[PDB]
Parts: sequence; structure tokens; C-alpha cells
Amino acid sequence: MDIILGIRVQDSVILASSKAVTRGISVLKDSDDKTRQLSPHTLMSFAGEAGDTVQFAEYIQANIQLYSIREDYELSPQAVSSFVRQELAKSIRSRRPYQVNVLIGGYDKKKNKPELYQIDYLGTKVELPYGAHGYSGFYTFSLLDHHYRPDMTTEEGLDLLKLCVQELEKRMPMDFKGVIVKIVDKDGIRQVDDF
Amino acid sequence: GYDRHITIFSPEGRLYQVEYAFKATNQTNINSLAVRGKDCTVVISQKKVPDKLLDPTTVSYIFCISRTIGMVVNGPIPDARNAALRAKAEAAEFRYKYGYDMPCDVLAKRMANLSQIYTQRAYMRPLGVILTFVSVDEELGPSIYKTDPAGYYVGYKATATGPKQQEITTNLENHFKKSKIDHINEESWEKVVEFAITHMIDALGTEFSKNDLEVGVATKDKFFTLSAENIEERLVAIAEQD
Amino acid sequence: QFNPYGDNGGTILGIAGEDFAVLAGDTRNITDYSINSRYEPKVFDCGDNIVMSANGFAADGDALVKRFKNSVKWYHFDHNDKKLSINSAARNIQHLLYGKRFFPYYVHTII
Amino acid sequence: GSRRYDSRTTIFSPEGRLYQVEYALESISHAGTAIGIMASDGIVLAAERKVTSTLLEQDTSTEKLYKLNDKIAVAVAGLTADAEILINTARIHAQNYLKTYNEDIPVEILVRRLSDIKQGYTQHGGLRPFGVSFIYAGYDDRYGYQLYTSNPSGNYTGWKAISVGANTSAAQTLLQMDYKDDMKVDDAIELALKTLSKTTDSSALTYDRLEFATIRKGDGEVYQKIFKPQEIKDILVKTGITKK
Amino acid sequence: TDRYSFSLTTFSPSGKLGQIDYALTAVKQGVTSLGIKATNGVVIATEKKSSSPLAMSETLSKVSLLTPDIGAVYSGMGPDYRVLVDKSRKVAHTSYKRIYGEYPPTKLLVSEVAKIMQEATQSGGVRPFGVSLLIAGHDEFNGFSLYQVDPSGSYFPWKATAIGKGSVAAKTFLEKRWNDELELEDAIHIALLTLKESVEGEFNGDTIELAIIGDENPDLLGYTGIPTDKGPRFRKLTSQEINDRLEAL
Amino acid sequence: RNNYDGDTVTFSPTGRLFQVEYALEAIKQGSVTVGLRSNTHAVLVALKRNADELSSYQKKIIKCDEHMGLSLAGLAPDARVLSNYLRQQCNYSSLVFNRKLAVERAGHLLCDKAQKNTQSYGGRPYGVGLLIIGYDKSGAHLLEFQPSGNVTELYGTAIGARSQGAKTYLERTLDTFIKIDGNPDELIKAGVEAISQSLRDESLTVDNLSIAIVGKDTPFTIYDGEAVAKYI
Amino acid sequence: GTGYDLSNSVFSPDGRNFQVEYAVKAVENGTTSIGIKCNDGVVFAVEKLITSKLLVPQKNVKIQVVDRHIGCVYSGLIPDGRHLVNRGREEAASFKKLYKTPIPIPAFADRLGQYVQAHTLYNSVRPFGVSTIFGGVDKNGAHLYMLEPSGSYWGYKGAATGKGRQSAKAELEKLVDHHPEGLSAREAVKQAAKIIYLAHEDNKEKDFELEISWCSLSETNGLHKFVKGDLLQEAIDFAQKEIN
Amino acid sequence: YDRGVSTFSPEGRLFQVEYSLEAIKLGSTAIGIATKEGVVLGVEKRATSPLLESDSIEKIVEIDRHIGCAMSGLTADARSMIEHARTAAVTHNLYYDEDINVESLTQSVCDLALRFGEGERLMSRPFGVALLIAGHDADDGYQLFHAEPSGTFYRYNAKAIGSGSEGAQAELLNEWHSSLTLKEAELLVLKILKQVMEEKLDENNAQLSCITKQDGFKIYDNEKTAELIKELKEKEAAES
Amino acid sequence: GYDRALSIFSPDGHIFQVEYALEAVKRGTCAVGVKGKNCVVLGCERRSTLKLQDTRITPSKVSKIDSHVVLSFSGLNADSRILIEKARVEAQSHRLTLEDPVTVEYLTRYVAGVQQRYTQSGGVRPFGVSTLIAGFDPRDDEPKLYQTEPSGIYSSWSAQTIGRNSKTVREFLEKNYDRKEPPATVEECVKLTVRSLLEVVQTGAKNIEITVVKPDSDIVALSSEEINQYVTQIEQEKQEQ
Ligand SMILES: [Mg+2]
Repeated sequence: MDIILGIRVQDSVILASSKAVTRGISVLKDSDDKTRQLSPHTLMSFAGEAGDTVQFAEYIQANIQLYSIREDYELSPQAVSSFVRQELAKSIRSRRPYQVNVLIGGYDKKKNKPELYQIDYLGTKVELPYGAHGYSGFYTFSLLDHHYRPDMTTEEGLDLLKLCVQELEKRMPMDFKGVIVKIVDKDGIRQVDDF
Repeated sequence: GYDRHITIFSPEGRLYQVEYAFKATNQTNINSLAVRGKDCTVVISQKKVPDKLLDPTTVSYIFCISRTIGMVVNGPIPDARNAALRAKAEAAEFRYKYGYDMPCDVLAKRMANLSQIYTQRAYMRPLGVILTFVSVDEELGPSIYKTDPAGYYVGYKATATGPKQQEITTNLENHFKKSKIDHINEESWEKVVEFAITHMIDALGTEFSKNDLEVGVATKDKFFTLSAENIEERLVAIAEQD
Repeated sequence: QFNPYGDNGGTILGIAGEDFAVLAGDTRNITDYSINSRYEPKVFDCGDNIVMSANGFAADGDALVKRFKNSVKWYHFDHNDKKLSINSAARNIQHLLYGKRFFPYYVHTII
Repeated sequence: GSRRYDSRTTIFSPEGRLYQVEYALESISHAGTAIGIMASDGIVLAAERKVTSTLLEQDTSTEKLYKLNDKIAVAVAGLTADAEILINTARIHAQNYLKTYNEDIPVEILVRRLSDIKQGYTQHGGLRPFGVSFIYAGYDDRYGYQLYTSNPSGNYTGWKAISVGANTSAAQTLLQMDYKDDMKVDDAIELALKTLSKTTDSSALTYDRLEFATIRKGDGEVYQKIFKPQEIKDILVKTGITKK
Repeated sequence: TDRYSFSLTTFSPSGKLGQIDYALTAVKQGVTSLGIKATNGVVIATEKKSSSPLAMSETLSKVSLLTPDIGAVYSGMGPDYRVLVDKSRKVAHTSYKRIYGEYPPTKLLVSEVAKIMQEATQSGGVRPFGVSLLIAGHDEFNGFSLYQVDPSGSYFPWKATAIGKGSVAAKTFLEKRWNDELELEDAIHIALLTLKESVEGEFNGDTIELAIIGDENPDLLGYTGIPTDKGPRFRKLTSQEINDRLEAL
Repeated sequence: RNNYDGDTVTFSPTGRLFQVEYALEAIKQGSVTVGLRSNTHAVLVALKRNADELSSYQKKIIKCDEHMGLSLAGLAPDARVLSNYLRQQCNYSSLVFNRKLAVERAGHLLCDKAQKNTQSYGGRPYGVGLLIIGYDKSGAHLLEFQPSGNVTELYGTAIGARSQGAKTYLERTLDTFIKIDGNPDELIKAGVEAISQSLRDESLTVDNLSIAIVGKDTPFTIYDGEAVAKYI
Repeated sequence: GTGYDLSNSVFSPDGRNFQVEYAVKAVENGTTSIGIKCNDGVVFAVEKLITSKLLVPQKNVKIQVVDRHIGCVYSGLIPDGRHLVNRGREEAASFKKLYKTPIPIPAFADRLGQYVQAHTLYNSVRPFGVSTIFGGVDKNGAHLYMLEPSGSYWGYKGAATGKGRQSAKAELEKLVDHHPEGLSAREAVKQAAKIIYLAHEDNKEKDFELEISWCSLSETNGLHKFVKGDLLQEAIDFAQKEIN
Repeated sequence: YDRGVSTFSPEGRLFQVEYSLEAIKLGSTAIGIATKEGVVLGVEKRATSPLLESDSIEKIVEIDRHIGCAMSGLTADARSMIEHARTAAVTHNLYYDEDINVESLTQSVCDLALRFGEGERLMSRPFGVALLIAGHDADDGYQLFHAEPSGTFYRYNAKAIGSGSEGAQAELLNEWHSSLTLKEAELLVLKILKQVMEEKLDENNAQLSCITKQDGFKIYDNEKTAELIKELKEKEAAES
Repeated sequence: GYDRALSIFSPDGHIFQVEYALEAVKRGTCAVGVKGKNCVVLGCERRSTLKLQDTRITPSKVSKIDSHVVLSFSGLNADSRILIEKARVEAQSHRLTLEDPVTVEYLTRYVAGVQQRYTQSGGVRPFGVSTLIAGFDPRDDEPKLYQTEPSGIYSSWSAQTIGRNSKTVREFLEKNYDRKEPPATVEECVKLTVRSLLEVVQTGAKNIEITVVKPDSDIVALSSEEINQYVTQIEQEKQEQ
């Protein structure tokens, strides 16, 4: 149902998250922000079962912020993605598994590099130039396969995301009420005003 | 100070509680000996019944652990029955888990390991008993195995336990030095009982009536204890012996 | 498979007046199409001027009535024989019932 | 009951000191001297074997220096068996961090976990503390080369050069005298060997009486070398402590 | 009702662990046992001091097989050694053979026994073990090795050593008689010569216990048909072999 | 001085359990309470102690069931614990068996509950003595309970400070009060005379008096305050 | 050394457990209680010290019943006796549940003995302060047993414990010497009444109340019943006539 | 250390209980007066330094809207009891839709007091704090209870605990009557506090609070307490 | 298993283990906390013989509990680590369940409750640690400084010291801290704190740490050069005599 999109360009990562929250035949919310800031340079968008999503995301955020306060050091995006993958891989074999899929976008200050990770409720992690969770992938991947260049600027990436969102609004059968777009780069995390 | 009350090391590297348990073994002032025959094993023990109000048939320090293993205890009867119950339980569990009757030496090693546990853990006190297991093992023949409060266990060609232990020990050693074999070369177990009683009266220097002795005989696939009438029969045959 | 529930019929009815209340119940206990008893009362005095009836599954109703009677006994024990108000009894019965939210009492209750 | 035999190992003295911690430090004071020195391009650990004999095989012996992972080592002073228990738990914690974050565990995190393990025994449980002091020599990207020490209290500190075990006062005075910040790893090797030869309780400092280790950058990676007896003899004859 | 949840072994103000030193005292009063490493095997020997001559000597087995390539001898309190041998045989399977399919190397098994003893010197309501062990083993990647394990849980590798009453004397002998070019038979000879001084009583195969970690014994395997399945390297010497090697002194 | 009073698991060389004796002494320093019975009723009278003139005379009689109750002398918390145990046992009898718990069985259960604390390390004997009255299928019953575990059925007794006065009073008045059947007021008056026989330099008032009555056709009832005014 | 008697389960240098012997001292300070094994059953008797006439007579029963065929009486700390009887009731219940037949007297004796002996193995528990005379009729006939705080128990032709245990024992001994053929049930009851009256001399300061129970194969059909009513008065009269 | 926490003295007392009472004797003074117009609780704040902000000295706490509490002794030990009482009151309101009786709240608090020893897990020692639990319910009206670590609790028309408690009790005995009014109770509490205080009584080292059936449990701010202190000064100044 | 009552009462009404923990606090390095007009300064004394100590990697006495709240201590550093870990976990938990960071008072109360539980639990000894917790409540500019003792007591302070020679520094603060006129600028507060430290340090800037906490989660520890600047200004104003 939910759209979770991510494009990693030359100098930043861009995350798009559908704004719609729907229970039954009612769109309860049209302005929902499906991301949590795990660290100043690491953002995580999430989608899946009701309640599981926000619970898991805020639990991960709590642990990452606790680490940052304990060590006075910001974990790399790779380490954060490994921690989240371990949590999901442990949850999948518990009594009630978290049914959450996440995209983790970070700017590693050490490597000075944008990293984008895709992890599903099973604990399947991959680093991708562009990733998508759920049925939205079935449209976006091929589109990016044609239009994505590794040396794209953030504005080019935003035009590409606009193209993807237009394709989802055209062909996807559910009205997800637009997307919230966020950019993670060396300067931190900002939100694109209007999209 | 406190190193004399729990099973920890004294500065001389000794466990005083174990020594005092060994001391407690002689509290009953009862002697016993065990000998091996050609195909049997006999245990003789003293039967001292001071009170006339006592039922003599219930005064016993010989226990039928399994159908093949008997155990005679030198020590207080509460610890004796504790060890006897544990040995019976262990033998039954062994037969259940491994499909064959527990060997005498294996039960001795088990009880010795439990004794070692008691000498190493401070919460449990040692048992003031010396256990002599007798059997006719299907793989070892007539077998005598003794275990003490210290956790030691060892097999014997013959053995004796009690206050006059050393005297009986010496007597048996001498007989085996004379006979040059490690057992009693007699076919019938009654004669081996006779030999054991004869050498016990020789070592202790006192005669025995039928109510002063306890005789346990282990033969292949059986362990039993003689009645007062059967003990009297052995005594009659000893009296007739020159 | 074992069904832990049953239906024992019956019917209860409570009406409040100006300075009085009434709780009535039929004295019939049935199983399927058989009459178990023609006089098996199901409206009970519980003390502190409170009458109670749980109608439906006779076993669950008896259990609930017993638990509530015990609850009033211990309320007297623990609060200097304070009179159990009708609303206090209602709340205590809400907690008694919801304690088995996942293995419910198959009874409708009226005090 | 049984409370009469309880030595009450985790109580305070009227001066605010833990009896068992102080007595275990006194125990460690009689252990073989160990030295760590942090140079600008490496770290060096040296230690004296208190247990030594003509018939003791040294090739297969590890008494004072231990690998925790591929970038952290420890010099131990005190009860070797308690040290091995703590070393096993530290290795396990390092591998746990690796499995969780897919990154090598920073040295200070491992040091703090092991020191917390030590401190637990000094506050609850009614058990004796670990009679072990550690010198951690490690490398991580965040802080570079790191040298730490931890005593039975659970306290850990960071040093440019430090010594634990026997004759810590003399060795610390010598290190404070002869340590300079810009020195290289070979200079640190020389200083460690000189301090151990001057504060030893034996007649001369021999190869069979020493353990040696260096964590250095030599190729873009850091190599952890536990010196073999022949390497120890060679480095000893190179600094002029032995002949042949 | 086990209320002894506190250490019975604590640091004295001098820094000593009293119970460990007293266990070492108990070891030093034990009958002498020694071990000698050769280039083609290891030998471990001890005296079978029997209290009564009525006792059967074969039951007093002081050398015990741990793995087909690892055996052990001791000095100290027999029963502690016996339960330690049982725990060691068990941990050789649970902690290694059931995980890797092969028996553990000598150093790993020795370190496990050392961990057991150290736990005995720190857990609640327990005394340390009153024994010191000499473990002689062979593994494919370390060759032959000889380790000594103390009540403290400390273990050290020895070219040759001895423990017990005559320990000091024996060690002097070994120091002046050991060389890295030694043969297994020469090591057995030196072991017999060293034990001959530490024993007051009779000196024959029945009064001495001696075992070796040498070559593989295919005849001691029990089955044939797997060329990779080598025989056991641990072999306990019989009384006849001990006497045959004694007669030529 | 005495190394055998450290805990309840230590016998003295004489064979004594000093901690149990100190619990008994905790009773003897507690306030006085008397109990007596006839063939139709049973009465507890309790002189409740006050901390001072501004204090409240502490509750000294506890109901355990409609047919059974007790009065206490000693550590009030331990009496709360034991009374709760007795309430739970009566409740268990009533619920599982539709059966009023016999007074003798309640005494047995209290004896067992108290002995469990006199043989195990850690913990202490209860510092209370209890007088238990009750009317059951066997008639009227009065029980005396001590921390030692000894529970005994009596026609009357008293516990607390100077209780021997009331004890001897009932010893003399036994043939009198045993035969007062069907007149609770006379039983209460006899008990009040008894508890007066065990007070020195004091006088019963409305605040320091507690009465409890149970018997044939009479549920266990407690009278406090003006309800006891009829008995001075 | 000294201090051996302060803790339970501690061996003194002479091999004794002084706490058990102090428990026996506590037993000896208790009221007298006896048991007589007759030809086809057992009789138990006990002296109840009437401290005052406020005690309700015929109440405050001391003899306890286990299962329907075992009778138990004890001297010493009455609460410990009740505890031991409860344990024995649990043992008999479990035995009946598993093996169907009621527990034989030797089996029950060993259950009680193992329990009491286990209470002498740890310093965290106190030994039992009772001596117990118990028994009854099983498929093998009549059995009488006495069990001491040590856990030691034996089978007796007659047993006695408490203050007046000496005289009683002596009197009992005469019985064994007087009739080697055995006593009948009612004869044993009357004899137990006489023996209790005789042993009361060691506690002659306070008045006493006799309490008798019996378990006879012919008189009670193997069940344990209190001797009450006319038979109790007959035994009391026999004892009183024997005193003057 | 040579005994046990649940060990009787030869006179029949619990050693740790008596020792905790001795520790409570060293605490700040806390006085309570129960009238027919309300109950008053006052405490000596007792600052250990002028730098300590006297506002953060919380010796009077609210158990429920109709029940307040004053602590004396090791006030750190009180915190757990305060939490237990707050949860007990709120839980009784939850289960029964009514306010908990003050005696019932005090009884639940005292259930904790003797919940110590070596066990099945308990506290190692008794509490070192005593409580004055003041409240109002419809059954017994206004009530003031004294709760000891001995598990026992009493009811008082007035009660003083803490350091100068002994001499305070006598004074209360002199100045308490059944027809005492709330304002007289406040002034009397302030008077006895000023008498037993080691410094000059002002609004910074003395805290006042009350429980009235109308407005529940209210702690008086510094200004109301200062005005009451000025009024007490005026009343006492006009006497000979 | 081990549940022995280590913290018990003495016949004079004392818990000797808690008082001995306070003694352990008395022998630790000195820590000072001063409330400004809009800031809180925490100063700390370092132990001497640091000639070979690596100040880069050694743990500092002032640990950050949350972006807005810091904690310093005096006593045994390992117990302080345990308390700081508990406090940080509780701060994150409070963020997670209440959607608002901890107040300085709530964090202080949690730490003091942990310490009290350790003085009331069997088988455990009290913390040989006393703490100074400083910061600003969320969306508030009023400084907060609290102090907790091993016993479990906690209280607010305009300024307070713990550790060795804390009586001297406390008397100095009582003499030179006017509640009517708190240090207006951050500079005045840091100067007062470094003077209070220098009264006992007797060395120089090398064994003195200073951390300033300003509202909206602004927390910065001064480097040794600013500390030396303050020390040189103090000694220059000292030279006039
Ligand atoms: Mg032991």
C-alpha cells in the first residue's frame, strides 16, 4: 500500500514517502511523515503493517541515539543498516515479527559518500543506487534503470523522483496523497518544501 | 578457625570435616569383612543389639541394592540408609538407561563421585559412612569395591572395615600370603562364609552366636542375606571343623 | 473437540424505582431441549443490599457470583466493614469479568 | 546458618575502600612487569614472565600477551586464569559487535565492557574480584592508536606509556623520564626493553624471560605481531642487552 | 538449601588467595608424578601407592585417557582428579568433537580443564581442586605437547616436569638429563630413573603406572576399513613392559 | 554471652530455641487480652493499648469469618499476616467444600504455619499470641496460639502483661461461666471482670475496651466504643 | 578447636553432630509417650500435662493418624511432630497413588527417616526436636518403630520416649521378659495405661491425662482407632488399681 | 553484622526495627494536627547550606487528592513507600470507583514495612523513615496516622515525629482540644516548629500543608506560610 | 543467589555501608557546579602524575546524559559508569514513551532512586559515587543543578561541590556566591568556577576541566587553552596582593 522510494545520487540520498494513511475505506491522514531521523546524517523511511512501522522505527531511533550519546560518535550508515538488519532478522523468528520494510539513507562522513540500503521484514539488506519497497518497485526500478546516472546532482535526482512519482500517480491504483521528500547529504537532513 | 567446620582447605592442605566423618564411621563400633570365593562373594558384619526392646530382625547394616549388588555400611544407620536409597535409585536408573545391570565398580564410582561432591561443595556435609559393595559381575567375577567419605573408591581381593579393621586386614593378608592366591579356592559359598566367620573370630578373638553376625552372599545373578538359622548352620559346621 | 461452553437458558430482568429496585429471574435450568431443574434460582443476595444475577452459562454464572460474593467479603475485611456501594460493585464486577477477556464468562450480568 | 563463613567480598571499608579490590591490587603487584608504549606510528607491549624455568617450553607458551581480535591485544598482570576468562568474554564481545554493526569494535568500547564486567564483581554477587590488570593496545579509525589499562576495580584509563605488575613505580619513573611524544615504534621498543631490564628482579633480561608484541602499520592495514622467541632474542641483541 | 552463594576463596591482605595456596600444599604432599616430552612422543608416569596390599592395583589407575591422543596424570587428591577427568572427557565431546567432528588439541582441552578449575576457585560455596595435573597430548598441527595445570587454573607447557613430594628433586634430575634430541624410549628410561628416586617401596610394573602418547596403534583401534581413521596414540604401558624395561638398568 | 540466640535453627545445649523464647517475651510485653467461653457463646475482651493520650487505642480484635475470630497480643504486623492466613483458609473451606472451617483445624493450620518459621534459616518466629474464638458444628471453642506452634483448646485464658491475674480469675470462675448458656451479656461481664483482674493502676474506659462475641445464633461481632459502655 | 556445636551438619572431632544431640535433649524434656507391639497389632499411649483445669479435657489430641492404618505419637516439640506427621501423610498419599496398596510400615518408616536425616545435612535447617513412636498393621503383620532426631530409626517390641522414658523402658522390658508369646490387644492397652501412670512419676508436679490409641488386626480390623469410652476407663482403672 | 535482619532481641524486639527508629529520631521534625475542620501537616525543611535551594526540600507529598503525607528520617527510603501508596490509592479508585479509606491506605503502606529479611525477594533492611499520613474520607472523617517501619501504625489527634518530637508531643498534649479549629492548628504547628527548630523559623525552612474535605490536599506556598508566621509572631508577642 | 543484607542499621541508627560510600566519595576528585543567570558550569579536578596519561582518550569526569543534560561525579569511576549508563537508557526511554526529553529533576530523581535501591537491596553495596546533574529543561532557560548522594537523597543547589576538599570549595562558594546577583555572563560563571577549583587544585589549568551548559541543548567543554586563559587572569588578579 505505502510507497517507500529512495535514490542515491553523487552527493546525497533522497527519500520519498507517501503521505497517505488509510484504514478501511477511509484515508485517515494525508500528511503523514513515514521517516525517522536515526542520526544527524542517517534517515530511515518505513512501510508495512499498522503500528509495527512506527514502533520499530522509534525503537531503532532510540537505540541509535543512545549509541550516539554513549560514544559521542555518529554510527556510519552501514553500521546502522547492519543493526537494523540484525533486529529484523531476529524479529522474523519471534512470536510476533515486525512486518516493516525500511529504506536507510545516510551520508558517511568518513568516506564522504552517500549510501542507500533496502531492508525487508525478513532481514534482507542490499545497498542500491535506487531502491523501492512494495508494489511501487514494480514501476520505479525499470524507470530508474533507464534514467538513473551515477553522477547525477541532487536537482537531477529530484527531477527523477518527480518522474517516478508521476508514474506511480498515473498507473498505481491507490491514491497515496503525494510524497514527502527528504535529502541527506554532508550538511545533514532537509525536507523538500513542495513536491 | 572456620576452616574446621566446612569442607575447605586448612593451611596444611587438609579437609578436617572429611577426617571427622571418617571418625564418625566408627561410631557404631561394628566390624565387617568381605572375601571373594571361586564364584561368590561373602560379607560378614557384626550385629550388636544392646536393647532388649529392639526387634532384632530390623537391625541391619547390609542392604540389597539390586538383584546382583549388595552393600554393607560402616557408619551411622541414617547415613547408611541415605547411601543405600541413593545406590538403589542409581542402580535402577542405570538398568533403565543402558539396558544392563549396573556393575558393582560403576556403582562404587558413582557413590564415590557423590562423596567427592560433598567434600568440595560447602552446603552439603560428608556422609559418615564407608560403603562396601559386593557382587558377582558378569564381566569381572566376584568383586568387592569400597568407597569412603573422602570420595576414594577401590577394588579389593578382600577387605575389612571398622575399629579392628587393621587386625582383620593383617589376618587376611597373611592367609593370602600362605595360600598364594587372591581368593578362597572353594566351590560352595557356604564354605566361604565359614572361612570368613572363622577368620573374623580369629582376628577379633571372640566367639559368635547366630544372633551376633550378619552374612550376605553374592552369587552370579543373585544377592541374598543369610537368616539366623542358616548362620547357626555355618557356626555348627565351623565348630565341627578342626 | 471439547466445547468449554454451554447454554442453560433462563432469563433475568432488573427494574429500578424511586427508592427500590427489583431483580427477577426464572427458576428454570435447561440443557438443549431437556429441563434440568424447574427450581434452580439464579438471582442471589450478595450482602450490602445488592442483588446479582449472571444468566447464560450456568457454570460461568455460578463462578462469577461466587467471585463477587468473595469480593464483597474481602472488601469488608479490608475496609472496616465499609458498605459496598452499587457503583463500586459494578466496577469491581467489570474487573472480574474483564479478567477473563480472552476466556470470557458466557453470561449477561445484572446487579 | 551459612552467613558466618561469608567473607563479604563487596563491602566498603570505613575509609571508603573495597577490601578485596585493594588486596587483589596487592596480588597484582607481585606479578611480572608489563609495559605498554604508544608511539606515533605504532604500539608496543612488553612483559616479563614471572614463571620461568630451564624446562619450560617458550615456543608454545602464552602467559602475558593475548590477542583479542585482529587489532587489539592485551598484556595481563596477575592470575592468568581469571585473565583468560576475561579475555574469552572480551573476544566474544568483539565478535558480537562485529556481527551487529559489521565494523571492528572500537578499542574503548571493548575496554569499557570488560571493565564493567570487572566492576560487577565488586558491587554484587558476593564473589571475589578478578585478580587481573590489563593493558589494552589497539587501533581503530576513530582514535587511531590507543593504550588503556584496567584494574580489578573496573577503572580504566588511557596512557601514552604505562606499566602494570611488579615495580610499577620504578618503571613509571623511567618511562616518564625517557618518553617523548614524537618517538617512533622502534624507539618505543628500545625504551620498553630498557625499562624492563632496569626494573627486572632477575639477574639479566633474556629472551626466554620476555614476551613481546607490536601493533603497527607495516600495507594500508595495521599488523599485530606477537614476537616469537627468536625475534625476541634478535631484538634484544639489537638494542645491546645481549650478545651473540 | 544451598545458601553458600559467596566466594570461599578470597584475597588476603598480603595478596594471597589462601585456598589456592592450601590446595597447592595438598598437591605438594601428593605422590610424585612426572612427564617428559620427546621428539616422537610424550611419557607420563607416577607411583601407585596402595594403602592395603589387599587392594587390587589395576583399579588404582592414576593415568587416564582423555582423548585417543591425550592422557593425564596427577598429584594430589585422587577423587578431585577423577571427577576432573570425567568433566574433561565430557567437555572434549560437548565443546569440540560434537562441533568439529575431531577431538580437541592438547592446548584447548588443557585450557578447558583450567577454566573448570578457575571456576572452582571463584564460584560460590566451593573449594579449589586439590590436584595438579600433567596432560600429555598430540594433535596434528601442534605435534606433541605436555602441560601442567595447577589448582589456581594456571597451566604451563613443559618440555619435562614433575609434581608432588619429590618434585624438586625430580626436576633437578630432569633439568640435567633432558635434551631436545631425546627419543621416546630414552624418555621412558629417564622417567623410570627419575621415579626410582621418589619411591621408597617396591619398584616394579605393579607399583608404577606409566603411559605414553606416541605413534598411532592401529591394533588398538577395534575396527579396520577406514585408512584415514588412525589408531589411538595414548597407550598405557603394561606391567610386563615396565618390568622388561626395568630389568636393563 | 549466649551464642545460641543468633537464629531459629540453633538448638541450645539445654535443647532450647531462644528466638522462640524472645518471641514469647515479645508477647509478654504486649497488651493484655482475655478469652472465655460457655457451651453456647465465646467472648474475647481486649484492653487496647495507646501510644499516649492523643493516640488511638490500637485495633486488637480481628474477624476471620462469620463464625470465627481472634484477638492478638504482640507484634500487630505478624498478627495481620496470621489472621490473613486464617481468613484465606476459612475462605478456601467455604468455597471449595461449602463447609465452615472447624476451629480445631484452624488451630492446626496456624500451628503448622508458625512451625514453618521456627525450623528454617532466615526469618523469625511470629511475635504474637492469638486467642481464637469460634462456634462451629462442635459447639463453642476457644484456642490459645503461641509462636512456639503450640495451639491448645481452653475454656478460658488470657495473654499479655499481667495476664496471670485474669488466668487465675477464670480458674476460679470456671464452674460459674461455663454454665452461662444463652446469656451473652453475662459472659461478657465475666470476661470484663477477668480482664480487670489483670490490670494494675488502670481502669477500663470506652476507648480502651474491645469486645467480641460469637456463638449459637450469633455471628462473630465486635463491639467498640459506646457499644461497650454497658460494661463500664 | 571449638565452636562445633553452633551450626548444624558440622562434624565434631569425635564424629558427632552436636546440634542433633541438643535436639535429643529437647526431646528428653518432653512428655512421656510409649508404644507396645502386641501379637497382632500395636498400641500407642501418651501423657498429656494438664497445666490448668481451664484446658478442655479429651481435646488437645496428641496421637496422630497417617493414612488409615498408621499411628504416630511423639515426644518433644509438638509442632515439629505435627510437621513430621504432615510429611509422612504426603508420603503415604503419594505411595498409595502410585502403588495402589497402602504404604507398608517399613516403607513409611524409611520415608520419615530419610526426611529427618536430610534435616541433618545442612546448616540452613534445624534438626527435628521430636522422637517418634509409630506403626501399625500391613500385609506382613504388626510393626512398631521409633525414630530419633538423628534420623536413626529401628523396629521395637516396645518403645518409649520423653521424661519418664527410663522407668517406662524398664517396665516395657519386663513385659518383653514376662510374656515372650506376646500380649493381646486389650492387654497391651491396659499395660500401656499402667506404664503411662508409672512414668508420670517423673512429672508428678502437674496432673496428667492419659491418651491411648491402637491398631489391631482383630480388634480394629487393621485400622487405627483411639481407645475411648468404656475401654479407656477400663485401662485407666487397671492402672489406678496397679498404683495402690 | 553478628546476627540477622529478622533477629529478636532478648527483650522481644526486632533489632533492625529499633535501630531504624533511632535513625528516624535524627530526621527533620514533622508535626500533624487533626481537627474537625481539616488536618494540618508541617515540616522543618532544614537546609544544610545557604546554597541549597530550600524549594527542592520535599518532605510533604500528595498520596491522593484527599490524602497527604509527611516524611521524617531517611527520606530516600520514603520514595518507594510514596509510590506504593499512590499506586494503591489509584488502583483502589480503578477497581471500586471511589476514594480509598485513609486507614486502608496506611495499612497497605505498612504492609511494606516488615517486608524485609533474607528470602521470595525482599528488601535487605527496614525503612529508616516514618510517615504522617493525613487524609479525609466519608467513613471516619479527618484522620492522621503515624506509620513506623515496625509495620505498626497508630491514629493520632496530633503527632510529632523526628528530632524534637518528644518535647513536641508533650506540648501538643497541652494545647490540643477536641474543638480546635484549622487556623489554630496551623498556628500551633508553626509555634511548635519554631520551638523545636535550631534556627529562627521562617517560610524558607518550614513548610505547611493541609487536608480539607472541601479543597483536598494543598501545600501552602511561601507567602501563606509567611503570613501565618507573622500572625503567630503577633499573637505570641501580646502575652505575658 | 547472593542476597546477604550488606546495608543494615547500627544500634546508633546508622547504615554504615552508605556512610562508607560517602567516605569513598570524599576521596575522589573534586567536582563543582555553579548556576549562572542563563547557564550552568561544571568544573572538575584531575588527578596528578598525568605526565604519561593520554588526555585524548581518557574518560572525562563530565558525561553527557542527553543533548541537554550532563552529569559529573565524585568517587569510584566504575560505579559512575554504571549509573551514567542507566541514566542515558532512562533518558532515551522517556523520550520514547513521553515524546519529551527528561527534565533535569526527573533524571536526578531516577539516578537517586537507583542509588537508594542499591542501599536497600540485599547482596549489593551502595555506589561509592555522588553526582552533580546539570542542564536545562526542554524549552526552558532557567538553569537546573541537582546533587545526589549515595544514600538516595537529591536536592537542588545554586552552587555545590563534591569530592576531596569539597568543604573548602563549598565555604568559598557560600562566601562568594550571591543569590541576588548570580553570574550574569557565561564568562563570570566560568571564572567563579575556575577560582573555586583553583582554591584546592594548587596546580594549574592542566588538572582542571570546565564544561558549560547553555539552553537549547548547547553543551561545550572548554579546551585546556581557555582554562589556561581563565587561570592566567585569576593569577594576574592575584598578583596585586
Ligand atoms: Mg561440605
